[PDB]
Amino acid sequence: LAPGSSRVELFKRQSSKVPFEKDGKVTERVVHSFRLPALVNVDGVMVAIADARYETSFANSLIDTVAKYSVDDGETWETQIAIKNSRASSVSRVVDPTVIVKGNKLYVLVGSYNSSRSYWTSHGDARDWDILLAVGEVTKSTAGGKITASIKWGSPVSLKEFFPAEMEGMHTNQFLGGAGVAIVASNGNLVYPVQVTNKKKQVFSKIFYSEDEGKTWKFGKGRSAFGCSEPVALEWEGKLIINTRVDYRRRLVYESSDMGNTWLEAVGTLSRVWGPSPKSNQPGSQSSFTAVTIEGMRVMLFTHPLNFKGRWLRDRLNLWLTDNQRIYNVGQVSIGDENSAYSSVLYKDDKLYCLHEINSNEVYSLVFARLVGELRIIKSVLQSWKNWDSHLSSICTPAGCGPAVTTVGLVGFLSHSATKTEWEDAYRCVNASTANAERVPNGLKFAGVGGGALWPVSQQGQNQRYHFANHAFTLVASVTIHEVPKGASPLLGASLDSSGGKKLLGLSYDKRHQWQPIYGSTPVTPTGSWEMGKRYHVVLTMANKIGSVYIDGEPLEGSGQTVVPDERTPDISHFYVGGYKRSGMPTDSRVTVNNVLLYNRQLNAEEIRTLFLSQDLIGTEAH
Ligand SMILES: CC(=O)N[C@H]1[C@H]([C@H](O)[C@H](O)CO)O[C@@](O[C@H]2[C@@H](O)[C@@H](CO)O[C@@H](O[C@H]3[C@H](O)[C@@H](O)[C@@H](O)O[C@@H]3CO)[C@@H]2O)(C(=O)O)C[C@@H]1O
Repeated sequence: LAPGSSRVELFKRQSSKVPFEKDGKVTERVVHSFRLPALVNVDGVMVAIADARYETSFANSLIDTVAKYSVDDGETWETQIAIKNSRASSVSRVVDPTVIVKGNKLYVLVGSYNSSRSYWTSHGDARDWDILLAVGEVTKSTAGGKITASIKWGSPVSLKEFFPAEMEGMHTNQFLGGAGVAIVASNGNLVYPVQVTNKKKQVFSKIFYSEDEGKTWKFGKGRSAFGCSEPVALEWEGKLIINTRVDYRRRLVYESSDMGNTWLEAVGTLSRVWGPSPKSNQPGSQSSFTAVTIEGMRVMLFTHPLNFKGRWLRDRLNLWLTDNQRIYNVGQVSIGDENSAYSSVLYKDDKLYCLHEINSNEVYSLVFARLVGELRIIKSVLQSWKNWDSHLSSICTPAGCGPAVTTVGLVGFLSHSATKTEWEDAYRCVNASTANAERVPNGLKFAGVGGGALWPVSQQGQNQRYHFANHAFTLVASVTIHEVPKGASPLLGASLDSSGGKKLLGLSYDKRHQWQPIYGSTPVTPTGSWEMGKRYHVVLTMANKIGSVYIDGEPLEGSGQTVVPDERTPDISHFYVGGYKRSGMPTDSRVTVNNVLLYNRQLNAEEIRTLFLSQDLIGTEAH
């Protein structure tokens, strides 16, 4: 928890009681575990919805949906049962509540099971299953001098009549909400991302939405890949962004502009960025994923555990901030090495909160954290993004001012700031590591075997913010060569392996004063010419499996070659700059590199020309 932040145990395992109703009697009953947090704001009333697992944290056991609500931002709370299960057997349960706030209403979607002790995706059919929607109406009152609220929960209604028996290529089995908090779209539709099974026991995600305040429901025609569960969605620039759990794999993220009729993997931004464990080979998790406006900027907040422990332990709940370009790790929200899987982040009245799980020995509580320090960090980072974008956008570029320098898709920028071992991203998300470097205005001067800088791509590890580069990127830099090399030496490039020896796209320079652009593993043809001590502007672009190399705004002869040779998607290890930064590679690049920009798309000709013409205006030095 960041400085100034704090928490309390709000739903306290084996301690907190809830009003358990059975056969007309209500009794305050102790709950073993509380899971499945969903924290929302209903026009001033904070509401925390969760599972109340009465007897055990085992999934297939007696569970009702509990709600705690507060009109004083979490200082005090009232408790109720929002949805009771069928009471059919000792393991009857309403499960994985998924919440949408609209007006003064809470719409809560839960699966319902009567007697199965088996995990839901193992069921061969839906004999034990129903899908229920309950609506809580929140009413406020200023009775007695102080603010009060109450929530009246309606009886649950089954939505099973809206579930078709067939979908493309399949027979349906069951579905559940994706857990946590869903949305109202800008057109008013209630939108639940749902996880669905078929009769082959495959799981996949869909959009399940209502145009009439929840009276009827429809499925979008499209779907995610099989294997995608617990989807969580937000709306961004007219599209739904659907972020999915993939057990034992990297999280897939999709975009849909048509209420789920068509799904496109978000390969250029967020898909495959987040891994469920250090080696992305462990179970995944539910994630909070919301779009909020902080100091005038629309951004997304995302949480997921790092899960160093593995299996379902899911320690180290982390918070992430992104503007759909840059992806910043705000930090760890949970404390130390506690197990802390599911979470829900709420931004209300310019204050940030998180309701999340803590698990010791499979006994779960929900803690309620005030994210004071985290909001401070977020605001600072957003200020930096806004300030650098404004700086670049406002430069009067050379002819009357010509086209503005583009900041659309600008993800990272290495310029004047550097420490002894790192070249600092102006956007504060991903620094490059360095060796044998000396600080110069707006960049670094490198020399010697092992020299250079490494801007990690897959080397970022569990969370890969630059995964987009495997699909498209532009890498831009100003360079000056100080010594004619003995053979061919590297200057800039994207490497597929850790050494730099297997390149996707790169630029080297040689002893006959020629450039050596490298297109994948294609034979290298030297071309053009450069002069020692003269500064040049370099652009590397890749999109649609084609790589190009520009020197001083102009493509080298023969550029625009295929660099992705087959069906496999590249897995770039890193960008290398000014050398390989590998003592094991015997090359000695003696060069200065300044102002390295990374974009998540292939820049157009005008944008490249503008960067070339403005290369001496973009640096961070004076600031
Ligand atoms: C309806 C439902 O079950 N929802 C829970 C989901 C799903 O089970 C999951 O997405 C698979 O469909 O996941 C959560 O529950 C898991 C949690 O209870 C852990 C606690 O250790 O156990 C997981 O089951 C494991 C079990 O631990 C293993 O020993 C072995 O039996 O495999 C099962 C695989 O299911 C539960 O899946 C979750 O926390 O991830 C929570 C939802 O309530």
